[PDB]
Formats: sequence, structure tokens, C-alpha cells
Amino acid sequence: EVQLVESGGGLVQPGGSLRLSCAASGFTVSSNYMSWVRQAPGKGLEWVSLIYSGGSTYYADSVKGRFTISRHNSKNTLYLQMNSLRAEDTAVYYCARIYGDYAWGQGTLVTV
Amino acid sequence: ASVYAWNRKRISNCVADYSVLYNSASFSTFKCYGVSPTKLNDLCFTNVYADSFVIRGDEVRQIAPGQTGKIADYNYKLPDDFTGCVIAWNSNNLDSKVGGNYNYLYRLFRKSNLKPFERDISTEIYQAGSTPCNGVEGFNCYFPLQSYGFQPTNGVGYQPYRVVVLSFELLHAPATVCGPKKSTNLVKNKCVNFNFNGLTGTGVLTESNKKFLPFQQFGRDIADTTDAVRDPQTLEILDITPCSFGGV
Amino acid sequence: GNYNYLYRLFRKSNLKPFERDISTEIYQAGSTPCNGVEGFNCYFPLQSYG
Amino acid sequence: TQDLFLPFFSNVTWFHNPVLPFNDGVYFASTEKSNIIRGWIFGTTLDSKTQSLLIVNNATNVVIKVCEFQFCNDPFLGVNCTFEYVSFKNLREFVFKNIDGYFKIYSKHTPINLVRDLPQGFSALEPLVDLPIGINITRFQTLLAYYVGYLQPRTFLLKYNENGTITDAVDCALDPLSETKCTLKSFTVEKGIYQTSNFRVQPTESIVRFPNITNLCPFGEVFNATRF
Amino acid sequence: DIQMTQSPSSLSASVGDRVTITCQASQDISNYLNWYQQKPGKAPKLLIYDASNLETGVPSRFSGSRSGTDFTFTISSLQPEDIATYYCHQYDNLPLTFGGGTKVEIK
Ligand SMILES: *[C@@H]1O[C@H](CO)[C@@H](O)[C@H](O)[C@H]1NC(C)=O
Ligand SMILES: *[C@@H]1O[C@H](CO)[C@@H](O)[C@H](O)[C@H]1NC(C)=O
Ligand SMILES: *[C@@H]1O[C@H](CO)[C@@H](O)[C@H](O)[C@H]1NC(C)=O
Ligand SMILES: *[C@@H]1O[C@H](CO)[C@@H](O)[C@H](O)[C@H]1NC(C)=O
Ligand SMILES: *[C@@H]1O[C@H](CO)[C@@H](O)[C@H](O)[C@H]1NC(C)=O
Ligand SMILES: *[C@@H]1O[C@H](CO)[C@@H](O)[C@H](O)[C@H]1NC(C)=O
Ligand SMILES: *[C@@H]1O[C@H](CO)[C@@H](O)[C@H](O)[C@H]1NC(C)=O
Ligand SMILES: *[C@@H]1O[C@H](CO)[C@@H](O)[C@H](O)[C@H]1NC(C)=O
Repeated sequence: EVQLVESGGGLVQPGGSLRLSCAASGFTVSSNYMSWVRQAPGKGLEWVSLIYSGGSTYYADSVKGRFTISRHNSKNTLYLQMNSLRAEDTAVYYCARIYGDYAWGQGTLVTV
Repeated sequence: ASVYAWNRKRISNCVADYSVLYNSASFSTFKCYGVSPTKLNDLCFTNVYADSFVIRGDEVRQIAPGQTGKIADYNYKLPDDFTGCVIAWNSNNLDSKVGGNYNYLYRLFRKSNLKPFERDISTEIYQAGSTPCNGVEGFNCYFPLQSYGFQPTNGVGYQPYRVVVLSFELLHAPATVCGPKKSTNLVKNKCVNFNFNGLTGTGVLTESNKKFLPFQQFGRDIADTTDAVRDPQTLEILDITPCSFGGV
Repeated sequence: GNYNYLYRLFRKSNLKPFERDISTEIYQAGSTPCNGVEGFNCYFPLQSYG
Repeated sequence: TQDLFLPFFSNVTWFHNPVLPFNDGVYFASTEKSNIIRGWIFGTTLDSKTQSLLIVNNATNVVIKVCEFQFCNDPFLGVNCTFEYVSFKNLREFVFKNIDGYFKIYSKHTPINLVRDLPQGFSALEPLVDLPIGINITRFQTLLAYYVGYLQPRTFLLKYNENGTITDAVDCALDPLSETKCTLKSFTVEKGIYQTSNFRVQPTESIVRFPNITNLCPFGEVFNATRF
Repeated sequence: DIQMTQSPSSLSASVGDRVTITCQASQDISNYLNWYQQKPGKAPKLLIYDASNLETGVPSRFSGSRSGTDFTFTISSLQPEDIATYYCHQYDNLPLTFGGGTKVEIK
């Protein structure tokens, strides 16, 4: 019924770009607060960005000018576009729901 | 009032002195958009709206043209061409209670952003998915209003702030609200540069024997020049004698 | 953001033609003297373009 | 001066609550014996559709409101809001005009002993209240004999006494003697011949002559060309 | 950025023992704190939302008790399947802050 699936991870050279996907089922993405949260190995969990239901976008202080979030209406898939990846950006990325419940994808691996 | 249910007060048919608002030192935020913080006593508007609501310290900067935020999208939106001034000050000593104050609520979940100057007070259960709620909270069914829970021990960003928004709108219709410029004491029998309600000039103000009608303010001579005037404060008719001049 | 380029943000009166003002005195927006301290009614006259 | 003044010796409608148009400004004359007429309504529709003027003196104070009131089919008196203010033997004359959003009201009270016809004489109406309404007005009605006039932009010569009141006036568009008085700027003129105006025969028909061409200029060949 | 540190870093307890950790905040949060359980190789799971309410599907043996600015987690009975990393994350402040983590093992 409800499950978040992620795809698009891989090995990217520094200075490159990548796009992730987060397809949802059982609920409406546009009517709920979405977020992308990563976790570098060997340390704690780190928030990155969120998007509002109306379309307002915000990002963390470390990802100003580099990360972009978007959403395609018809297939109900959440995307995260990143540009100019650095060595510290190697982390396991997740897509989650901000409030009312916590829904977590299976996770994908991004290595820089 | 709450931020989602902010009250609007219409101000008209009165004189307003905006100098006491600036020279008060009790407001934490005093910024005006479109107009200057000073020189507000020389402006006239048809109507003035006064909106008031209570938010936390972090959401104060969200009320501005060209800015976004939860409050800006779902609680109170200003237009891009907004003109006016925003008044805000700390209110921890009045809006906070021990154990949390729940009287103030905020709207969090909405399908689309609010249009500028919109007041939404709907208490419908928000549908977060394809399953209808039917007025029952649960999974994918969240109540749109949440409690702030202000406490006196809260930090600066978490302290409640009372915010008053002043709206300045104009139209061809006559200005009902205007500001009072300072009126110096009247001086008599000297060559001075005077200005009154409708005219300016230079001359000598002397007491007259003219009998103006109770509604009349200005006097005119034969060749369309001003010879007498009524003081806007004291009901005294004053002749305008031109200052002594001549060729050498 | 390139913050090296600045413009004057507050001044009491308009400039004369071909006038060059390089003063960095703190602008006094009220009746209280600033004494070189920024704060309420005390603003730095230069603003960065960014 | 030139302003909206009622033309001298013109027709005014005699009444004994119909709706009348508000074309350029309306002069109201009322004769009272027992305070019959109480107030007026000004607006365009006056059916709770837009802002309308309601000035009612209910026997103790004059009340002026600009709200979008829902009026009856025949409003009468028995025996969104932006502004609100609370204050035959006699003749009460009134002037109502609305210029640039300013509703100017002029009035004058005098005792009379003649009820057969409006009195013949001269009197000046002073302004008392000014209304900053900013509201378009096209129709009105009277709330309860009275007379209704209309104001026209006609030039008048006003005689001012030593006290500043208007004692006599001249209608510059009434008759050529008044044209002489307006040209010479004197209420009494001397004998002689004077030039006052110019006579022009007004056209009676409008003729538009263009050639009868069914063929249209080929703008589609130029604007909608494939290659430029 | 808001300053937030968890305490302690790691601890070990037996089955059914009483485990108590604390979450320390420099700035006072009224009630905006959530607790998460990150299994090894699995995503964190929300247990307590708004620091006082039980999420549906979570056993009652997990509770959050406010202690002024700091918030303390409560474990009535520890089990070998409860080995996870403990996080407290303050909400309504940007950036959202997730702590370093607290590891609880079975001895
Ligand atoms: C202004 O106030 C003075 C007394 O303070 C009074 O004598 C005067 O009539 C007032 N003028 C008006 C226009 O109200
Ligand atoms: C209106 O006034 C004219 C004078 O210009 C007069 O000839 C005519 O009879 C009047 N009509 C009515 C209905 O009184
Ligand atoms: C006259 O009518 C107005 C309606 O706005 C009302 O407020 C006022 O009290 C009335 N006065 C009397 C004496 O009935
Ligand atoms: C008052 O005016 C507003 C204009 O936005 C309109 O929406 C509202 O329906 C009006 N109220 C009444 C009672 O006509
Ligand atoms: C009155 O009519 C004019 C017609 O040009 C229109 O422009 C104006 O907006 C109207 N007034 C109001 C208050 O709508
Ligand atoms: C002016 O008014 C005085 C009384 O105030 C009166 O005696 C005099 O006759 C009046 N003069 C004129 C020309 O009306
Ligand atoms: C226009 O009308 C005249 C007669 O009025 C006629 O002789 C002429 O042929 C007409 N023009 C065309 C183009 O038909
Ligand atoms: C060009 O074609 C469009 C589409 O049919 C038409 O609307 C337009 O009028 C044409 N241009 C001219 C000059 O006729």
C-alpha cells in the first residue's frame, strides 16, 4: 500500500551532476511536506533540504547554489538534482515525510 | 487574534501622528516598505487597514514582500507591490504562560499558497492522500491548526511576538486620514514667509476688520490676489499686507 | 557574492553635481548620538551590492 | 465664475417616492408645514448591490451612512461600510452635487407664508457638510410638496455686498441683456451698442463619404508571408 | 545554527534493564522534538512525535518525558531486537538538526 522506492545512485566524479528519484504510493506527494535526508558513513544523520506543498524550496547552508529539488506531477516522483559534487557529499540519501508520520525509502548509495 | 485568524481594523476619518510610533523605543522591528520611516506625517490616504497577529521570533522576517515561508504561504501573504510599515515587538511577558499557552494557533497544512491579504479560517480536516477523511483524524488526515505552546523560559526565536501590519492604500476618492504637520506659534506685524491650508506667500500678517462667512477660509482682492486669510486654529481673520518694497 | 563593491545607503541630503563623498561616519537616524556604535537609529552608511 | 448653476426661469418638476436621475447635479426645494420629508437616498442601483448614500434625520439627529443598504420597494417613514456620522410656513432649499468624489451639500432655511408657488426672490445657499465618498451616483429618491431641479455648467455673475453675501445674480445664458451684463461685468449698463457673442449656424446632419471598395488590401501577403 | 548534543555517546545494558538517556538543547524548545531508532542497515523509525505522543504501531514501552529545556527518553524493558542508534531531532527551526547518535548494546 504505502512504500517509498529510491533510484539513481551511482559513482560520480567530482564536479559532476546526478539526479535521484523517489516514487511514492498510497498518498499524494504534492499535498505533503517532502524532504531529502542523507547520512555519511562513520558519522550521524544530516538533513539537507525540504519542499513545501505550495512549492517553497529551502536548502542547508552547505548546499547553497548546488542542490535542486523538483517534482513531476503525473508519475508522482520526487527528484533531487545536485551539481558540482564534493568529496564530503558521499552519503546515503533518503526521501522522507516531514510531519504527521515518518516514511523512509530503502536508501540509495551516492559515492563521489 | 491568532495568525490564521488575524483581525482587520479599518482606520478612517481621523488624524494620525506616526511620529510617536517611531520615537517610542519599544518596538524591536521598525521597517517601512515603499515609503521612508520618517516623513509619514505629510502623507494622506483614503483608508488604512490594521492587521494584528501573534507569531514567534523566527517568523518575524517572513512578513515582507518578495519573501517566502510557512506564515507567508499559509497564514498571511503580502503582495509584491505592498507599501506600508510593519510593527513588531517582543511579547513574552503577556502571551506566555507556565506549562505552555495553547490559545494561539497556526495553519500548517494547505493545498496551495494564499493569495495576498487572504484570511482563511477553515477547520476542515486536511486530506493528505487519496483516501477521504470524512471529518475523522488519523492516517493521512491531519488537523490544520496546531498549538504554539509559548513558555516564559523559551528562547528568543521561540518567544511570542505581537506583530501589527499597517496597510496604506490610495484612490481618486478624497483622503479621509491625514497627518498633522507642526504649527509654529502665530507672529503678528512682521514680514514673514507664511503658509496656510491652500496657499503660500510672503507678507505681513495684521489684524483685519473683515467679516468672513463661517465656512470661508480665504479672501481675495479685485484682481485675483489674496488680501485676507482665516487661521486654521484660531477663528481670527488676518490681512496679508505685502512687505515693503520699491526701486532704488 | 562579490562584496567588494559598495554604495552609500543613507545620507542626510542629496549630493551636489560632481561631488565625491567617502565618509564612513555612522548615520544618525534619530536624536540619540551614535558615538560610532551601530544599532537602533545608527546605521553604517555603506551597503554592499553582493 | 463658471460652475454648475441652475438656469434662471427653467422648468422644475412639482411633486405632492419616485426615482429620478442624477445627471449633473440636483437642486432640491422643499416646503414644510409638519416636517413631512425626512431624508434622501443617493446611488446607482440602491438594491444592496453597491455603496449608496443614506441621509436620514429621524427627528433628533441627522444620520449619514454610505453602506450598501437593502431598500424596500416603497421606502417611507411613519409617525460593507466606510463612513458613518450622527449629528406652508417654512422653505428648505438644497443643492446636491458630486464632483471628483466630493458630495457638496448647500442649504438655506427661511420662513414663508406663500404655499401656492415657490417664492419669487433671491437667496444664497451656504455649504454645511462635505462628503469624501468617492462613489458614483446616477439616481436618487426622496424619503418622506417639493420641487426637483437640475444643475448646468453655466457662467454667472454674482453681486457681493459689504458683508460678503450674494445679493443678486445674472444668468449669462438667459437673454441678451444678461449677456450684456455679463460682458460688461455690471448689473446696470449704459445706453449704446455692445458686442457680446458670436452667431454660428450649427450643422444638422453628418455625412461620411468613403469609396465603395469590396476588394481588401492584401495585408495577408505581407504579414503572413512564409519567407521574409 | 541551533546547537544540540546528545548524551551519552554509548552504553550497554542487559535484557529488561532500565535505560535512560538525555537530549540536550542550548536553545529552549517547547515540545518540538522527535525520537528515532536507526537499526544497523535500516532507516531510522519514528517512535515518539511531538515528544509526548505515541506513534501508531509503536509499542508502549517507549516514552518521551520533557525535563525543561532537555528531553529524556524512557525504556521500561530493553530487548535484544531494540539495538539501534538513538536520535533526537528538533523541528520548526531551519536548519532541522539531527544529533550525533546514541548507541545502546546488549551485554
Ligand atoms: C485648537 O485648540 C485651541 C485650544 O487648544 C482652540 O482654541 C481652537 O479653537 C482649536 N481649533 C480647532 C480648529 O479645533
Ligand atoms: C419648459 O420651459 C420652456 C421654456 O424654455 C417652456 O416653453 C415649456 O413650456 C416648459 N415645459 C414645461 C412642461 O413646463
Ligand atoms: C436614527 O437612525 C440611526 C441609524 O443609523 C440610528 O443610529 C439612530 O439611533 C437613530 N436616531 C433616532 C433618534 O432614532
Ligand atoms: C463586501 O465587499 C467584499 C469585497 O471583496 C465582498 O466580497 C463582500 O461580499 C461584500 N459584503 C457584502 C455583505 O456585500
Ligand atoms: C465611476 O465610473 C467611472 C467611469 O469611467 C469609473 O472609472 C470609476 O471606477 C467608477 N467609480 C467607482 C468607485 O467604481
Ligand atoms: C452686515 O451685517 C450687519 C450686522 O452684522 C448689518 O447691520 C448690516 O446691515 C449688514 N450689511 C449688509 C450690506 O448686509
Ligand atoms: C460605387 O457606387 C457607384 C454608384 O453609387 C457605382 O457606379 C460604382 O460602380 C460603385 N463602385 C464599385 C467598385 O462597384
Ligand atoms: C494571418 O493569419 C492569422 C491566422 O489565420 C490571422 O488571424 C491574421 O489576421 C492573418 N494576418 C493578416 C494580415 O490577415
